[PDB]
Amino acid sequence: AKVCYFTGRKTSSGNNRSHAMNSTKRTVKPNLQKVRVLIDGKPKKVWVSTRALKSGKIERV
Amino acid sequence: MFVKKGDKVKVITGKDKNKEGVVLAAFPKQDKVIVEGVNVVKKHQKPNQAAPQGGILEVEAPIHVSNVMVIDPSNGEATKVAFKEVDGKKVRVSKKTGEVL
RNA sequence: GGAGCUGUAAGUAAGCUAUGAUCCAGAGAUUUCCGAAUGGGGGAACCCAAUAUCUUUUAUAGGAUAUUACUUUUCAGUGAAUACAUAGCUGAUUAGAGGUAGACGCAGAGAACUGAAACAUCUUAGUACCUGCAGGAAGAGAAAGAAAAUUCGAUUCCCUGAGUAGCGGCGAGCGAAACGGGAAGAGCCCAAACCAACAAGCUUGUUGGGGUUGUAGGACUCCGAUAUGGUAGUCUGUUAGUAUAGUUGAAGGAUUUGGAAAAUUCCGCUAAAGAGGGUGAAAGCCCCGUAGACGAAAUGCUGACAACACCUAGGAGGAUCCUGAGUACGGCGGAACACGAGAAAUUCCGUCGGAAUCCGCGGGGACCAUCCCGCAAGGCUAAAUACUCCCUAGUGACCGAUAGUGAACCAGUACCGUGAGGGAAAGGUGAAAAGCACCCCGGAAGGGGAGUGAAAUAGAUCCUGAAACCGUGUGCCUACAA
RNA sequence: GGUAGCGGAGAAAUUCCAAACGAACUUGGAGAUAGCUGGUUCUCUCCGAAAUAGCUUUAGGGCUAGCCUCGGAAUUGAGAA
RNA sequence: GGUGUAGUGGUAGGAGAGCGUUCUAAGGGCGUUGAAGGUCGAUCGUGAGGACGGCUGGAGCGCUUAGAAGUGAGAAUGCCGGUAUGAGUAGCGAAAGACAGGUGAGAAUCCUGUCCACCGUAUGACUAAGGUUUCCUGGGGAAGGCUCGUCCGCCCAGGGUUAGUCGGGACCUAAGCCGAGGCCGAUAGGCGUAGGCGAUGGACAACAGGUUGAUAUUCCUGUACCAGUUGUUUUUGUUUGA
RNA sequence: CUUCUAGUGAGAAAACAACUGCCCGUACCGUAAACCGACACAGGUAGUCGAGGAGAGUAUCCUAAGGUGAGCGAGCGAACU
RNA sequence: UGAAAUUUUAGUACCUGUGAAGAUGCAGGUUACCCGCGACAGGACGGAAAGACCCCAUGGAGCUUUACUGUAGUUUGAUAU
Ligand SMILES: [K+]
Ligand SMILES: [K+]
Ligand SMILES: [K+]
Ligand SMILES: [K+]
Ligand SMILES: [K+]
Ligand SMILES: [K+]
Ligand SMILES: [K+]
Ligand SMILES: [K+]
Ligand SMILES: [K+]
Ligand SMILES: [K+]
Ligand SMILES: [K+]
Ligand SMILES: [K+]
Ligand SMILES: [K+]
Ligand SMILES: [K+]
Ligand SMILES: [K+]
Ligand SMILES: [K+]
Ligand SMILES: [K+]
Ligand SMILES: [K+]
Ligand SMILES: [K+]
Ligand SMILES: [K+]
Ligand SMILES: [K+]
Ligand SMILES: [K+]
Ligand SMILES: [K+]
Ligand SMILES: [K+]
Ligand SMILES: [K+]
Ligand SMILES: [K+]
Ligand SMILES: [K+]
Ligand SMILES: [K+]
Ligand SMILES: [K+]
Ligand SMILES: [K+]
Ligand SMILES: [K+]
Ligand SMILES: [K+]
Ligand SMILES: [K+]
Ligand SMILES: [Mg+2]
Ligand SMILES: [Mg+2]
Ligand SMILES: [Mg+2]
Ligand SMILES: [Mg+2]
Ligand SMILES: [Mg+2]
Ligand SMILES: [Mg+2]
Ligand SMILES: [Mg+2]
Ligand SMILES: [Mg+2]
Ligand SMILES: [Mg+2]
Ligand SMILES: [Mg+2]
Ligand SMILES: [Mg+2]
Ligand SMILES: [Mg+2]
Ligand SMILES: [Mg+2]
Ligand SMILES: [Mg+2]
Ligand SMILES: [Mg+2]
Ligand SMILES: [Mg+2]
Ligand SMILES: [Mg+2]
Ligand SMILES: [Mg+2]
Ligand SMILES: [Mg+2]
Ligand SMILES: [Mg+2]
Ligand SMILES: [Mg+2]
Ligand SMILES: [Mg+2]
Ligand SMILES: [Mg+2]
Ligand SMILES: [Mg+2]
Ligand SMILES: [Mg+2]
Ligand SMILES: [Mg+2]
Ligand SMILES: [Mg+2]
Ligand SMILES: [Mg+2]
Ligand SMILES: [Mg+2]
Ligand SMILES: [Mg+2]
Ligand SMILES: [Mg+2]
Ligand SMILES: [Mg+2]
Ligand SMILES: [Mg+2]
Ligand SMILES: [Mg+2]
Ligand SMILES: [Mg+2]
Ligand SMILES: [Mg+2]
Ligand SMILES: [Mg+2]
Ligand SMILES: [Mg+2]
Ligand SMILES: [Mg+2]
Ligand SMILES: [Mg+2]
Ligand SMILES: [Mg+2]
Ligand SMILES: [Mg+2]
Ligand SMILES: [Mg+2]
Ligand SMILES: [Mg+2]
Ligand SMILES: [Mg+2]
Ligand SMILES: [Mg+2]
Repeated sequence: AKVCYFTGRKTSSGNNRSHAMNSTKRTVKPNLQKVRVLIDGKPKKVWVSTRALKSGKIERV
Repeated sequence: MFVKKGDKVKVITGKDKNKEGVVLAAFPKQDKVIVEGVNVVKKHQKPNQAAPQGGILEVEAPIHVSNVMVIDPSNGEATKVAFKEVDGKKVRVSKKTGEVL
């Protein structure tokens, strides 16, 4: 699915709150990016969140 | 059943009370028994049973097992039956005399 | 277990059974086809294959057996663009799929009617529904806690706090927690520092040791002990008990009514058994039972015992090192906390920014100082708790055939609908079929006799047999009345 | 054979979507809500109204008061004619 | 308890006291010498209601005190069942039948015969779907048939569908559908490549006659064709190789 | 299906004789009393054949092959429809 | 052979009047022997359908828009990649 390959961040549901506090359901998605990374020594394109990449600990082959 | 085919029994209840006879047949599932010359019924038969008259046949009908008592063969009296193992064999015993069967 | 048995289910027919049948319990064998269905296909219960062995035929055709899905794990070989490689492909190996119990648990997603006497915040409600994952329970759980009586010492659940404190178009409503009393109780592992080995490329990964914490702990350095205890382990036995068949189990005869005695009457007897059911009416003593005693080849379950297994060290020093980072936390936007952004802590999600590290860090409801309490960003953990599709044994001032399950009866049937789906009606002869032989009218049906039966106006539409409704007979009245 | 209800399809009529379509059918939320209509089963004894005021998104609803009933307390007896 | 005085219509509604139903407890009873229930009666009480007889019935049931309620029906266009009224009424669903003979308990209605009449681009003959035994033979007349019925597409008992060539499969594909990997996506899943499935189309070897009560390009007779196996014979090729 | 080579190849071809050839459907109704309409229902139901005279004709009338006489009737011969 | 709608029980007249104001059923009077059959449709405010017109309910639904509050989309900026 569309899930961060390393941290598991995934789409969830939230609320839209108007000034009158009317509530309607919305979807809140993580900032995923397709990235070519070395998994088990073989490069692959997987979904990765910008937060995971932030530390720089994620390979960027 | 505490009574068995071929036993001599005494009828203790029913129209034939105090009669005695041999057990012609036993029906454990129904808990009933047939005693010769006991509880005779007249049955209006068609001639369809190899009887070229139909006629009104006489036959003993079963009676409930609890309405009979086994005849103590040695004494000839009706008795209740206990169970004692004799010579490694489980057998019936007359509570009135201790006789077997 | 010990005499009948071949279900319902009669009837024939043919048989089995003391060489122990039928029947009951344990274990095992077989178990067509469809179905996750998996060799391929398919409109389920059907069709068509490949490989290898076997089989029929002189031979083809035919038949049987085994293997042949997909993905995941590990391994091996092959092997592109491309040189090495990798990918792909082949094989072997590994464990998943699906169904449930219309229950219980956790999670993702998540209404509306309704209430507010309208309605949008709010309420219904994180409910119904859907989906995922489960386990016999789940979830939680070993304090960056509760507190400030001075103290308590994991979690869960019950009572109480209390309809309180609070939240709330401050409306309608929503609504705690701690303390206190109980049920039950249990605590443990890593990461890191550091050490030894291994391998490559003085560090850097693998392995083993090491170590696990807040009255700070640990490494490290000195000392001294190589014990002491424990466990939530094991298809390890041995043993006991228990579940799944069973055996035994006391004591009544007469008299009256009756078709039939258990009822009546007269004398008895038994009781560790006077629970209950059946038997021709109401039985302590007729039967099945009950009290009580006894019983297991086989297979589970539990408990013990042992074995194996796994954990289990004290003291003194701090010079130095370690103690969980894109984490905690902050801005923005949501959400959970009884708490609807509010003065708003605490918890969580998305996004962006982004620490300290023992002189350290978090919390005590904005925030700061002091004080107190604790040590996050890693994991596991029984019991008390929730539920019952099922199995066993019982209970009921629960129903008694329009009731009680929709279904007491061949019911989720008949029937209805394209389908999802909706969904009935229908129990009672008699003690025993003894279910009316024979005769008579009639083509039969159906009757009248004759019989069975205590009773046939109990005759199978069969207990009782109300009312509506229909008809026969007639005591009185009725054809000048509104 | 395909398109399915927050929809489809429509040479367009709110027209068709399994004999009723301004939003199919079935099951569930669900015993929706109904200030509205209907119904609510034995007897006797004692007493016995109201159809008014005020306010109301209130007017055939409701709340307090007025009028009825049952029990109680007390009084310098306060009521009626 | 007696006397006296006063009072006693009543909807909404308040209060009080009772009747009856089922069940529980206790006590005390009744029942095949007939319980409950049903039915009839000219019976008792102030009311709900309570007795007692006769008959029916055939096995359970009162009474007293207390207790608990699925505790009382006449109305809800209430639900279910039964039966009425309308009423011996509407209707008996497009059209021609007549008679003789037969069968039989029974005939307008069944069979046979004769004449008559109707359809005849059909009301005839084949087939696909659909139905699923309704087909044939022998019985039956309960129910079904809008009458009747001796008869039936009904009931009962037996029996009937024969393929190398026909249609389908072991052949092909269209639309559409499924879909290894793959893409996408809160979950579920959506989409789709390879590859498959899928006729209404393409491809494909047999016809004539006869036979049964019921099958026929299926059985039989005659005469064929298509794919293949074995074998005999005949030719020709064996690795410059058909 | 026909060709082409690539590959494959020690057997091929012809005639003749004998022999082999699996599964599923096959009954019956089918402009209907057997299918869709709750009915033995004046409705609906794809395709093929579908004759003669007159006729352009499958129109029309009467007929052939063939099928059928319609599952309540007997009287009477009023109103009214 | 054999239904159905309807139906509180009916021994079911006329006039004038009365009455919830339009009577087969009430009052006064009048007329009328009992039971049917074939016809007609004035009445039973006849049957069928809890009026669709009208009004009401702090009912419902579909629709409109510069009604209120939201929102899918579309677009613009900041920020991450
Ligand atoms: K399958
Ligand atoms: K359950
Ligand atoms: K709402
Ligand atoms: K309201
Ligand atoms: K757990
Ligand atoms: K409370
Ligand atoms: K309010
Ligand atoms: K250790
Ligand atoms: K007995
Ligand atoms: K007994
Ligand atoms: K055992
Ligand atoms: K907050
Ligand atoms: K705190
Ligand atoms: K603390
Ligand atoms: K009887
Ligand atoms: K009479
Ligand atoms: K149209
Ligand atoms: K009586
Ligand atoms: K009623
Ligand atoms: K009727
Ligand atoms: K009638
Ligand atoms: K016949
Ligand atoms: K074929
Ligand atoms: K075809
Ligand atoms: K055939
Ligand atoms: K011509
Ligand atoms: K013609
Ligand atoms: K006829
Ligand atoms: K006439
Ligand atoms: K006329
Ligand atoms: K009126
Ligand atoms: K009229
Ligand atoms: K509407
Ligand atoms: Mg044995
Ligand atoms: Mg398969
Ligand atoms: Mg509201
Ligand atoms: Mg399990
Ligand atoms: Mg005994
Ligand atoms: Mg006695
Ligand atoms: Mg909240
Ligand atoms: Mg944040
Ligand atoms: Mg904080
Ligand atoms: Mg401390
Ligand atoms: Mg637990
Ligand atoms: Mg029932
Ligand atoms: Mg009954
Ligand atoms: Mg029912
Ligand atoms: Mg009688
Ligand atoms: Mg009867
Ligand atoms: Mg006169
Ligand atoms: Mg007179
Ligand atoms: Mg319009
Ligand atoms: Mg329609
Ligand atoms: Mg609700
Ligand atoms: Mg009064
Ligand atoms: Mg008075
Ligand atoms: Mg009773
Ligand atoms: Mg009741
Ligand atoms: Mg009634
Ligand atoms: Mg009439
Ligand atoms: Mg007709
Ligand atoms: Mg014509
Ligand atoms: Mg026939
Ligand atoms: Mg026949
Ligand atoms: Mg008939
Ligand atoms: Mg073919
Ligand atoms: Mg697909
Ligand atoms: Mg896939
Ligand atoms: Mg062909
Ligand atoms: Mg035929
Ligand atoms: Mg045929
Ligand atoms: Mg027809
Ligand atoms: Mg003609
Ligand atoms: Mg008037
Ligand atoms: Mg008048
Ligand atoms: Mg009168
Ligand atoms: Mg009237
Ligand atoms: Mg009317
Ligand atoms: Mg109305």
